[PDB]
Amino acid sequence: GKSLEEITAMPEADFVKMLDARARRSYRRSPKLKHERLVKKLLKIKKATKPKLVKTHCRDKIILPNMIGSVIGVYNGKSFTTVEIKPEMLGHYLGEFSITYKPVT
Amino acid sequence: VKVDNHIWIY
Amino acid sequence: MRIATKDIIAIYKQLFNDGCIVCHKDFVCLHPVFGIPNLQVFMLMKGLATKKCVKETCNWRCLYWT
Amino acid sequence: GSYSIYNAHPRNYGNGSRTCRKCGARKGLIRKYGLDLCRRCFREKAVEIGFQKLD
Amino acid sequence: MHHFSNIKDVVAIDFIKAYAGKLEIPEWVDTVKTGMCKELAPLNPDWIYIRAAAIARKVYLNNGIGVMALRRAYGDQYNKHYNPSHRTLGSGKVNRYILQQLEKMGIVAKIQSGRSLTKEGRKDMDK
Amino acid sequence: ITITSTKPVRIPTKTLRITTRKTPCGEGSKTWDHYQMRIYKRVLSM
Amino acid sequence: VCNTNLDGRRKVPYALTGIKGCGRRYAYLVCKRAGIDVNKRAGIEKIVDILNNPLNYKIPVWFLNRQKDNKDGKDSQLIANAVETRLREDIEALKKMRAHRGLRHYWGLRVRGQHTKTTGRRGR
Amino acid sequence: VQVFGKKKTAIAVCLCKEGKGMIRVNGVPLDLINPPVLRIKVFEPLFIVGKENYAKLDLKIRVTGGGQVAQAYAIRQAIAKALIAYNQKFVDETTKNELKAKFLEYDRTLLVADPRRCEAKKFGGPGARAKYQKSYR
Amino acid sequence: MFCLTKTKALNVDVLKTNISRKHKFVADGVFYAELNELLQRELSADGYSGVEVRKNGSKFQIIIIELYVEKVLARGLCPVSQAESIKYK
Amino acid sequence: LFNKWSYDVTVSDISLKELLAINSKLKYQVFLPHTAGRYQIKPFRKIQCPIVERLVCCMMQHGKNSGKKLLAMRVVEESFEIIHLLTEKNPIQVLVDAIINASPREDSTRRQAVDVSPLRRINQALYLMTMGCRSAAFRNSKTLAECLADEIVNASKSNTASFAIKKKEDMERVAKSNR
RNA sequence: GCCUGACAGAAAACUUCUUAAAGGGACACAUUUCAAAAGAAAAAGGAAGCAUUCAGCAAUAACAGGUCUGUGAUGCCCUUAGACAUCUUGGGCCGCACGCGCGCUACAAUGGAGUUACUAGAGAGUCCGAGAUUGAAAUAGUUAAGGAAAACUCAAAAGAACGUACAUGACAGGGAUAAAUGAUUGGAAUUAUUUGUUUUGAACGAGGAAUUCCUUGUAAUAUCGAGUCAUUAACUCGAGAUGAAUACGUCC
Repeated sequence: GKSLEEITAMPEADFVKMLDARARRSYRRSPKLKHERLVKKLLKIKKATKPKLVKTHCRDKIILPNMIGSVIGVYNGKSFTTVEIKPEMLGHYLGEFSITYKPVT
Repeated sequence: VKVDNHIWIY
Repeated sequence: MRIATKDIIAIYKQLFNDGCIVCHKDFVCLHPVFGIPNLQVFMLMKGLATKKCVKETCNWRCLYWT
Repeated sequence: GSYSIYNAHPRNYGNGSRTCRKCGARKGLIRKYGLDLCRRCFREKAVEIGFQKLD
Repeated sequence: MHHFSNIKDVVAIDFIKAYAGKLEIPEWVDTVKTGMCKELAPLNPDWIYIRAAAIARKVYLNNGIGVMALRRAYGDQYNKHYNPSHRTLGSGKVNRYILQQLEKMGIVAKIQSGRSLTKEGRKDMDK
Repeated sequence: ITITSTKPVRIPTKTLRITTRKTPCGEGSKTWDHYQMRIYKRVLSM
Repeated sequence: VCNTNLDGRRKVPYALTGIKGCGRRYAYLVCKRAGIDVNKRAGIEKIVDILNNPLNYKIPVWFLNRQKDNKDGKDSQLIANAVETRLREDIEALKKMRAHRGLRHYWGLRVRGQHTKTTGRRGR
Repeated sequence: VQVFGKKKTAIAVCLCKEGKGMIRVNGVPLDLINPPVLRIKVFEPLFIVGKENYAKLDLKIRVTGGGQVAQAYAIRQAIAKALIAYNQKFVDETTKNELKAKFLEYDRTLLVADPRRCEAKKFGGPGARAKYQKSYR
Repeated sequence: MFCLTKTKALNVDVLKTNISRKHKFVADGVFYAELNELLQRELSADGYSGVEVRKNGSKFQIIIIELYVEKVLARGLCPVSQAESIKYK
Repeated sequence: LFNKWSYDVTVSDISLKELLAINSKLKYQVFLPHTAGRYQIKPFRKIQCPIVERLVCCMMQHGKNSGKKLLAMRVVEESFEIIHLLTEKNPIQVLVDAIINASPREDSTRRQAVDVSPLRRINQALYLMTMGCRSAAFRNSKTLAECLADEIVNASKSNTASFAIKKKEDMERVAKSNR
């Protein structure tokens, strides 16, 4: 919607006000302990450092500016697909960027 | 003859 | 197995006092009376049947000892 | 620990929660009238329960 | 023969049309269809006044009635997909607006069991 | 005084209908045994 | 009328459906707001602006094609030949991030995740 | 004297008494029936024996089942039966006998209910007799 | 510590204070089957040959809370006891 | 038939006079083509049905219109007024003579040319003139009422433009070579 | 008490319709014809005359038919602490170059779309079925008596009536495909659970060889309840709504 420089510093609580209906409803419910244990690692690795690759099965996480530039591995069925978060692939679900099957042959 | 809502026959 | 130290005496008392202890085959819930999972109750005393202390009649997904 | 993670998944909705009273089969539960008796088992005890084959 | 004692001695459709400035027009008279099954808005601009008279008649015959007992009355069938058609409740805001507007006119009331007619309301339609 | 049994104001009976597949598996033709049992209610007032 | 040619035989509410952004329910609203009789046959400058500038012409935001538009702006602005171009930039956006919904669009499969084993039998 | 007309499920309970030739069904005149194509059908007993027989009779008929056509066939039954019962309880039986002969000569169903009723759906088919298609190959 | 919070009750549905009339006979009928198959594996050497669950208004009378035993005079005519004898032999 | 048409009509050929219920008894002059009798429980019980009643029920085919008597009778009731307009005679009379003229007299069996029973003459006559109205009112501006009306008046006297007459002489001509 | 016999709030009795117990009621007897007889056929009466109709049980003997993936029913084999036992996270049985079966919806004017009055039967309800009040465009969000139920909830659509509308036009029949955005159920909706609003507007013009079901409230047409269920029917089990034709026949 608005400019990136005006969207990455404003708190993400007000960011989800204009997000998707599913994305603004999942945020309404209490944060998952597994989701909260991710954001602790995502900011921890960023400050130490191209950010280091982290691995997780939390393909349910809504993309938020707190992981705006991290490197996240996502378990499809057998391995962790490395994705580098970009502003253009926002609150769409974190699992949509990892196929779980061979498409067709 | 008759004029109902289905036909107009005259 | 490694059941609570004090509870082993507690579970034995009910059998001694009454002569019949009833446990369910559902191993995910808790014993309504003892407040402990049904797994421990059957786990400890399934070796009692080897020592011929009780019998091993099972009926309708319930385990019986006498 | 050894059993700290054991059976940690909450099963409250129910397909693997509700079981047959005697058979224990996880499919075809007749929850009507609160029997909680899955088929292939209610048929055996329907006469005992009070159900009879009429028309 | 034919004798008149109440409004059950005339046809329903012609009486409703004959019964159609207190009923002020709301802001959603044009951008609203009379339900959820329907795919087109009402055609005639006077559709409220036909609906307003009809809702009054329903209260007349059925003393204890509610809004949700009017949503089912003015319902239709869901024939928008390949699934077989099933009934579905009509829109609520359009239906309850007339009843609230009829409350101020003194025709209907708010009894403990829904809505009912008043002294002047019964007299007004009979004339 | 109200009495109900599986075998005076005579309340209409509420038959309890339950239908099941005869087979214990999927094989064979589809045959259903229509199981039922009524409930009779009587009311005594004095 | 909005860089489009319409048939002059049908009624006005049912002749405006030829516009790629105006359909059946939308057409009936703009005929009421513009104060033109619905029963009149199609066979004018007041219509081409309410289609493209409907916010100030007594229209609700839930009666809009493009709600919560990106790249600034909150109006529909889709009742034109803008329908195809606006649709395209959404499709190509998903491919750039390699999102799964975009991946299926690239292969031309069933986007909304349906059983394609049996139905959808276009032999290729 | 109270009579009844019967159909599949529709029931037309009447109340025959002296009146002014007025007939109301559930509070509305018989001339204002909902399916107007059956306006003549419910009036068949009136013209069969003449309206002078019904000139001094009042009827209060309630319908509590069936459909739009099941009720219409019950209305004609309760009308014809009511005249028979009134001519039996009070008027001489000779006068009723000639009236019943004309009624039964035209339509037997006017004075007796149809025994036909819906059947019961059975397993392995959509209706009472029809079954599901068989796929040999 | 076990991460188990579910608890399955050791109760019978007939004991409910208020219950639907449709459910009462069904719940009682199910209790008949469970009790009958309870002593099935217990009175195998005894030949239970039947159970009766008559009630005296407030107390449940169990015939083979308390227990009653009646020795059937027609031992031969009972198939349940006879089937045990065939199984024994 | 609807307090408009009388039943003072005759039948041309005696071959159908005893098999058509027109005015023989008092049960056939019926106020509506809506009678809920049991005309198919014993053989030759359908002859006791009124002629227009049988004609009405034949307009209830092709699936989507099954079991809709009220919709079917409306087509007939508003058609017998059209037949009177185009013939100034009794619409019942027009139907009666149309049945006789459109009735086939010889068919073939798998071929051997065989005659047709008088009831099958009536049964096939109705099945013919309704098919023409059903097909000619499909995807057409013209309504079914006139479509049924024009077929009966055309098939009435001698016209070969009607579907019924074409088929009536189609089988006879085929049976003319199947002697 | 209100109104031009209707309606509203307390009452006092009756059982034809309602419910449900018992008995009665048809046995083809009564006539005619046909076959010394078992019996067959018509018409009248009868609420009911094909065993009156539809259903449940349903013998002797057999399949080397399906289920040991229903069980604390089990034989024998096999794995048995790095496991084929058990549990946790994620993925799948939903994947498409195609072929087959059971079905749903359409190819319309006997129709679609817009307004109105309507008419059922049979189920189900303990935190469960949810009346009433409101804000709203709908999905749905806030407060909520009654009901363990002939008590309260649980309510019809096919069809009809109303208009100078639609008029043979892949059109306003058809609603697949998608693009937007809003919530419901769930620890969790992405490979959309379900669903609302606007837009997108495809094949399908009555279907080749073959093949399935059906004889009376039957076929067919459209709908409702329940099973499954935290949420999801185009499936199954049932119920009523309207009510065709053709036969009372033969082994092709």
